[PDB]
Amino acid sequence: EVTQLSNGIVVATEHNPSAHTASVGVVFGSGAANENPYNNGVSNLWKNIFLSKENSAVAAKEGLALSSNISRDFQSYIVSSLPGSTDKSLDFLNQSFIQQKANLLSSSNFEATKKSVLKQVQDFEENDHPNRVLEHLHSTAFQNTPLSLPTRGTLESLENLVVADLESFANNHFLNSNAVVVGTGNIKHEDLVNSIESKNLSLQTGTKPVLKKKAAFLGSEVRLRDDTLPKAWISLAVEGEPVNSPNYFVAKLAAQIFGSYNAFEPASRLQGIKLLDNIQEYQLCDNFNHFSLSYKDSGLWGFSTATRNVTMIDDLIHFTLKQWNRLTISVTDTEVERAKSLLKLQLGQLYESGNPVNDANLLGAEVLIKGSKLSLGEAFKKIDAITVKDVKAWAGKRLWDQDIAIAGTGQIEGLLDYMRIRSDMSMMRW
Amino acid sequence: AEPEHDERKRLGLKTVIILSSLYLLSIWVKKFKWAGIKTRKFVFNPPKPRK
Repeated sequence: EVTQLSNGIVVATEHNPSAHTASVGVVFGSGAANENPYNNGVSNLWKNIFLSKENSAVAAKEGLALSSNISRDFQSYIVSSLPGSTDKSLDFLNQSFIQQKANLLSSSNFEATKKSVLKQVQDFEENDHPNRVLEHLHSTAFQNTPLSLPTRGTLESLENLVVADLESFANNHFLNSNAVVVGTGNIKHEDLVNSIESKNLSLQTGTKPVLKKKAAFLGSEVRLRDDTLPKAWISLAVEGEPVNSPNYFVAKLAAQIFGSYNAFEPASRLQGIKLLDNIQEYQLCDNFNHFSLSYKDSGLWGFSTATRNVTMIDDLIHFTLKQWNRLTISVTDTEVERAKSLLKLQLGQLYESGNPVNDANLLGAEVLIKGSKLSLGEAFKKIDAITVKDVKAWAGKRLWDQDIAIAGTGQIEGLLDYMRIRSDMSMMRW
Repeated sequence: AEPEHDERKRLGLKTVIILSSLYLLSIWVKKFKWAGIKTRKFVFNPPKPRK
């Protein structure tokens, strides 16, 4: 059961007696979308300061494990431990992250962390193609709007930061009205609330800055061509649904219909996905996957693919977009029936895995928007209630003759112009 | 010498008006479809000579 109390800070807890671990954490409603192009990467630097050697050493001496996660809409700082020592994690979180920040922002520590983060971002930008392609897709989809800033930070901006930027961001965003205290695993809600009440655990006053511009989607493309690479990596997307939309689960199911494909695994060549019937003959791709990502203001629905067949890219894109076209007009009931159970198993593993850190992140990110956490059972009935008419109604609105965003790198010379791709979003025979 | 004189000059008015607005409509459609290449912007950053 999920129990949430608004006394003090918003305290959420999900109790699981079977687990042998307990996680206690703080989730902030600010993310990479709350920063600007001149201090971009301040959140990643804060994360790596919390994860620095001295802080991690003092934590691990007591027997605790530290996790930090940076995203568009939230920042997560989690302390995981054994069930008997769940009170010690609160003490470490109070003493280190909240009460005092002078020790963590010393000159030498800041310089070392800055040099390590610069090295990491430099390695990412050159030797991680499928993920940086998705980052550029975000950066070109939401350009000149908060949601397009990369979460790690750019190489040029990360140099200009000083400790003053970090402390300014901490003053502006680490607030009581922006925070949720989350408890996961083998702990009780009453015990957690009592433990918080015994201490003060006050973060700050409130009134975080309000953004003047809301995120917007622009049809656009960016091409980063490099002929010294062996493949071509391509990510393509349209505007999707945000969190708290009525069509959220319909979006995830429509994504699940096409699924993912790996050419080298024997089993995934026999899937009921009809798209493979066009792909398999000439080995058009090595792998693809479909995504329905949702944020607070907007979302992305699309796919990502990698291939060595540098002379047949347009055929791959054409067949994929013709499979997308089929959703509006001629989706069949068996497709939806398979999609329901595939999605239920897909959602089942996500929310019911052994690791409590994923549960903590999900619960903290959920209560910061909805105000409450949807149960597993009520999720299934909405999934089971989906019909063919709903899928057709959603697809006729979100992907029929709509603008797209594209991002590719590698031997993308075979990738045709924008308009030729944009015309594939309709059939013209219907 | 020209018993088709009057009909030729009135079929011409129909053909010129139709073709002159087709000619103008084609310029808008040409520019609409060429709009993504007319304002396309290139940047150049020299790669490192390490490789």
